Amino acid sequence: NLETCYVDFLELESHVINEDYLKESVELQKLISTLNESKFHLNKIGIHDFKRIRELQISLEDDLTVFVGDNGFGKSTILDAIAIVLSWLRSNIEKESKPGTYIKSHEVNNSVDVEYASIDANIKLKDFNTSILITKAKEGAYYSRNNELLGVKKLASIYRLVNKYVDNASLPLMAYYSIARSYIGGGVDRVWSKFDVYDEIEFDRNDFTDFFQWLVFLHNRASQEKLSESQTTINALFSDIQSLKATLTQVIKGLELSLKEKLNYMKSLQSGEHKFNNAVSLYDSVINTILKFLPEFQWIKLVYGDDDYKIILKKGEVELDIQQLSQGEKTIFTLVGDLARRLILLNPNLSNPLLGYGIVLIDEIDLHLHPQWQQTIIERLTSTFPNVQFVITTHSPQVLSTVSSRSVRILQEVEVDGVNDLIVSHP
Amino acid sequence: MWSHPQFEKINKMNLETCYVDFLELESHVINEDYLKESVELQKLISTLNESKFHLNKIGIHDFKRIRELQISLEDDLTVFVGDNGFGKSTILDAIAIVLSWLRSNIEKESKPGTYIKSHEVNNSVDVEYASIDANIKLKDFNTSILITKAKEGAYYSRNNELLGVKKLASIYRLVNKYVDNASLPLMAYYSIARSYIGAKTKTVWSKFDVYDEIEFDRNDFTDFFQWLVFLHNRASQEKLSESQTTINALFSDIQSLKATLTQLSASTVIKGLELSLKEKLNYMKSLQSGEHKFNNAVSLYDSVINTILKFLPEFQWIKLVYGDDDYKIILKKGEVELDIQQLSQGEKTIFTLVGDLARRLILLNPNLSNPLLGYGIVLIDEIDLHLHPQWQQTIIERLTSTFPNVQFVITTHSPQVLSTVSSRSVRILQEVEVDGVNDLIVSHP
Amino acid sequence: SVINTILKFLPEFQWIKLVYGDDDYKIILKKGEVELDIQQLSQGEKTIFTLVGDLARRLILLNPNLSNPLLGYGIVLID
Amino acid sequence: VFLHNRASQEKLSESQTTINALFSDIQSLKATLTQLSAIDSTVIKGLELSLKEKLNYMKSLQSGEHKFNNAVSLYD
Ligand SMILES: Nc1ncnc2c1ncn2[C@@H]1O[C@H](COP(=O)(O)OP(=O)(O)OP(=O)(O)O)[C@@H](O)[C@H]1O
Ligand SMILES: Nc1ncnc2c1ncn2[C@@H]1O[C@H](COP(=O)(O)OP(=O)(O)OP(=O)(O)O)[C@@H](O)[C@H]1O
Repeated sequence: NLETCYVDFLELESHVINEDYLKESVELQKLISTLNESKFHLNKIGIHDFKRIRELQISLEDDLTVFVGDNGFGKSTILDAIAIVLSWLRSNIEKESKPGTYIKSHEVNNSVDVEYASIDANIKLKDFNTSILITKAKEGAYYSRNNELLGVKKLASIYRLVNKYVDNASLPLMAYYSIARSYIGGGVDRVWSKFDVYDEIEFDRNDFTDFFQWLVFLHNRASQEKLSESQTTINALFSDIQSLKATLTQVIKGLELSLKEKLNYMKSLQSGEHKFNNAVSLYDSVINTILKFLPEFQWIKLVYGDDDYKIILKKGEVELDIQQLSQGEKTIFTLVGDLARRLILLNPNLSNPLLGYGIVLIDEIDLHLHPQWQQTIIERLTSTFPNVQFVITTHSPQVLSTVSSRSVRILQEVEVDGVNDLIVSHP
Repeated sequence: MWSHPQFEKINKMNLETCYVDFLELESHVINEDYLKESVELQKLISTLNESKFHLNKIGIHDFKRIRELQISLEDDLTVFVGDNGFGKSTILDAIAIVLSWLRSNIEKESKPGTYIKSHEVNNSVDVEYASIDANIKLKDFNTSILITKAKEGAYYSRNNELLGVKKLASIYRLVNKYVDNASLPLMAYYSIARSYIGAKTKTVWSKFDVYDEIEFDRNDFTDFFQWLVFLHNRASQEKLSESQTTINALFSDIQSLKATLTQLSASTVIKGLELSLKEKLNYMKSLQSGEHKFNNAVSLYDSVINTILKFLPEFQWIKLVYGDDDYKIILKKGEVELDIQQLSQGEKTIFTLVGDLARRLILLNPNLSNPLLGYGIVLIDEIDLHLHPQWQQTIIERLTSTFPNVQFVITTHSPQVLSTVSSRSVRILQEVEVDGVNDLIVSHP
Repeated sequence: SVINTILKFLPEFQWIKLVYGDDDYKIILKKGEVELDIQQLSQGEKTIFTLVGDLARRLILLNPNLSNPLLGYGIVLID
Repeated sequence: VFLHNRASQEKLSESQTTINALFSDIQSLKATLTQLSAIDSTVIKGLELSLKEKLNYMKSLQSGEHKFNNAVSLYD
């Protein structure tokens, strides 16, 4: 009983003092164990008078659900509705009563019979359950019923309290890869990471530059920490900060920020972990993860020259930069790099960081891929990220031909009582 | 691009000889009426009109991945098939590069075009430069062009050969000078950046606005909207005025004829009324719209609308409705009216592609009765973007049927389209290691 | 009503109309036996044009019942 | 504003000691720039601009001995 354990722990800590004993309290350890055992899951969702859809109840499996359908059959509507539902939970977790995304005026059905739009959802964590309803009526109409957010604020409170007690607490990933994952840049060829700053970022993705910066930082940490060649790094950083202070005594905001950065660098001794999951292990895991999806290439490196860093790939007998790749490997490299970036970043305690929990939504999985790549992408993604839940869409038969019978949902349009309505089915 | 004393040589009827003869003749006569009525101008115009634009062959050396390779293109349709990383795009950018210099030299002579970027040359140790060559055949007239760039760090120079393009462009400008509504060729390129699609109140439209850039991106969609409403209001102006008078009088005669059907069918007054109706109908048929096909207005607007509706069989009609402060395009799918922002990605892609092609063709050929029969070349990359297999099987034959005098170059990715293409217009790319060096080859089926 | 008001203010013209040509569109004014464009007018004529246009627009919109809307009441201040 | 402030110096009857103080401040700024050059591009550019301004002020002070320009006359 997660709810009972949470209530008991809150009651015990509320009428107690000496936060040190609160940390030593077995209730917090039990809560942490219960949270770790629990796995993120979205069991079902109901849609009412949203866009083309007029009435629908959908249930999703534990691992992977794929919607196959023709053009104009509401495939993207399902993803947009799920994104809307997840937005409120994300906002509540990140900040106190943070407003989320609403339902736009044109989202409601165009028929004159409908007066309001509503979305209902349910989330299950092992044994605990919760639900949420979001509504938005039409223009110029009474009975403006409101939305219910008590359940999501309940869920959120547990996570924020757990992260407050333990600074190493993990969090669930929620991300959404839309059609926008493609641009002229294609997610490539568009000051400091500040160590780790947990990102409750928007589910969509627009900028990959962070990836580059973050990587550069991981490489510098890898060289300095595991390969030594730094001596008394903390003392040297403190001396650099002292010289900065002397220069300041002898643009002011920039100098102060640089001094704070020097102090943060000098805090490396304060951090002092050098654990089994060191920087070089993370670097090798990232590189081998990317190379798993690109069998043709041989090795990837980061070359420093002309006071700048660049990425070098080897194909056959010719070395290529990053600008010279095609769109096919640009898409795969960007998507995989961002997904593993978030996994490695939001779970700083696991021995193998690619084992967290989350939910990922992908639209049009088969963009810029030849059939040979289309026959094996889904198995690679499923095997690589085991404890994640995927929701993807596709219309290419080559994608569907290698999918199990229990994971495929087919959309159909059928006219009942003179009105065409969308239905779903299993083979 | 200059004059000569017309060296006799041997008798021939080449387009170049007519061009030189006209240049020699115009250097003597001063009156413009004689020049505008001379038989040499008529010969030059007829020869230029009956000739058909057609790119012949292309060769690539040391450019991007391709090391050395030559292709020959059919005059109506060609398709390249391959996997990722096989240089499908490289050919298209090579053709766009060579066509840019011809585009530039028509606006104003001695104007530069597009060069080779410094990161396109091959990365191998033994390379020194890269080059591209091409050839354009106007029935019996042949031109060629070479573009090249030396690798950075070398100390040996290379130039470009630009005699052919300058000479060909001068013919087009000379014909455009002495003819009111001369046509021009059509060149376009639909890159993979059509995804980005999603004022000062311009009042003047001309055929030289479509020559600003060869590629399609961003503001062309905006201008298409401005152009469309301009067409619609012109139809309204023609719908009013004297066209109403003949509409009303004929309707009155129809009513009178209907009355003759009634009243138990009732010379004299009947003969006079019938004669007046016959005279009015004869007068209206005599006008024949005044300009007939030339008047356009309604016919052009409906031709554009029906052309767009040809690719979307599930829709009924498209309308332009004036809101209180803005204009709106309204569709109707099934039994529900739709807006342009509420369409799926596939229908948006087809809408933009067909609308842009129709706008370009109509703008470039004003004199033709049916503007959809112009010449030119069109390049398309990955035709199967956001399209289900049902639409994949029929897009090609509809594109070829709607525009029958336009050369097409298309690159594809899936076997669904390959099931509906003739064997004479398929080129298949491959990778083969020969003499210890990996290289790309093209094989006919 | 607005067009007739402007025509009444300036009797040296004959008619004003908007013409959609084959490749453009423009406003045409006829005076005597000459056709002129709206953009050939000087600064003074444009100032008078917009002043009378706004005054007529307000007077028409304020008296929707009178047979001749140019017989309203009010006060106008010009600097 | 600038024209007025310069005339105030003439009213203040600033001697060569002001020039010496400005030169000392310029030397200190140069020393700080040299120290910062070792182990902030915008800061370096700002320091270079300030040093250039100080050098221009020193040249203006030198030109002041050559009958100056009578900034009070320009103001009037
Ligand atoms: N308010 C509305 N009322 C009625 N029909 C609507 C409304 N909004 C959208 N539609 C219809 O929904 C259809 C599908 O739109 P939608 O954006 O859901 O595409 P989709 O099929 O999910 O997308 P994709 O092809 O990317 O999978 C459109 O053809 C449109 O006619
Ligand atoms: N300078 C270069 N030297 C060697 N190879 C290069 C160079 N520049 C690009 N390439 C090669 O070009 C290949 C991609 O070429 P290209 O984009 O034409 O192919 P494509 O995948 O068929 O095209 P698209 O997906 O854009 O339609 C890369 O795999 C890379 O090896």
